[PDB]
Amino acid sequence: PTLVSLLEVIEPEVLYAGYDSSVPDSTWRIMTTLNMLGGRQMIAAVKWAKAIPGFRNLHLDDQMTLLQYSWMSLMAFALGWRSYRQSSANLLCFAPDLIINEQRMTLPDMYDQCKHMLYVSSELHRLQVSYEEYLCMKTLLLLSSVPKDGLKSQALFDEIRMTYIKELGKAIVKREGNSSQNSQRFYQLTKLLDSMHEVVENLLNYCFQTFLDKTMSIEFPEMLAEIITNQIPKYSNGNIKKLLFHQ
Amino acid sequence: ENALLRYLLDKDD
Ligand SMILES: CC(C)[C@H](NC(=O)C(C)(F)F)[C@H](Oc1ccc2c(cnn2-c2ccc(=O)n(C)c2)c1)c1ccccc1
Repeated sequence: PTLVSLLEVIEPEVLYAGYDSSVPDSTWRIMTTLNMLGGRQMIAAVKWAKAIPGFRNLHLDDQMTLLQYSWMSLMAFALGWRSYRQSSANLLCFAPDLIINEQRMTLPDMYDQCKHMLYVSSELHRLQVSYEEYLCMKTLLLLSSVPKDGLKSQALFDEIRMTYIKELGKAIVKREGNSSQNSQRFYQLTKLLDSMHEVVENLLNYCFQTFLDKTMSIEFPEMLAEIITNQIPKYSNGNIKKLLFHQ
Repeated sequence: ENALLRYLLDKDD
């Protein structure tokens, strides 16, 4: 079995938001529903990560660390892919029953939070990213940040990350290209991977502010509330090394 | 500290 075929079989199933479309829309209502959906998607992301070849061989503490750092990049990247596959238009497909269409984008403060996620689906469409490249890229996003002091199984992590970089290369070679076009493709895709750090920085700014300001009455499920409570002091103390492919 | 995440990683799927 090829490695990308093993990343393929563990793709999470499609989750529904449980969004009642008979009731009118509001930014608060959509944000609340998406936070509850995000918690369920994160629980599914943990089950997904545990099935990635090599991940369960890392120290349990490193498994927790990597999931705590990358959760938002995994969410935004999986959302970008689902949006890119469902429409050729500017729509965020959070769930089949909750798509942020052009009318929903006009809701107060909806666009400013949606725009960073729209960048992901725009880039995947502009770069015409394949299913195999996406799978390798999403696994690389789980391995895109480490603590500034490193991991307990750092040597093993460096070996695993290298293996999935090699996998991305193999997926690229399949796209009917020559050495010069494949050099351009690897560069373009690793640039999109690099840009995910800036996408996440912007989404986490909204996330952390919305979570800390209790007067907004924005509910976060236990799974997200726990990750956010862990992540805020780590960003505060500079405890993060964001891995980059380019400088 | 991160009780839920630890449980999901520790439990058998
Ligand atoms: C994760 C939350 C903390 C966020 N909320 C905030 O920060 C906010 C707005 F309260 F401040 C939330 O983020 C996402 C991100 C992805 C999401 C979801 C729900 N489902 N999906 C996915 C995931 C994988 C997948 O494959 N598909 C098809 C959909 C929620 C958010 C962000 C912007 C606007 C609303 C909600």
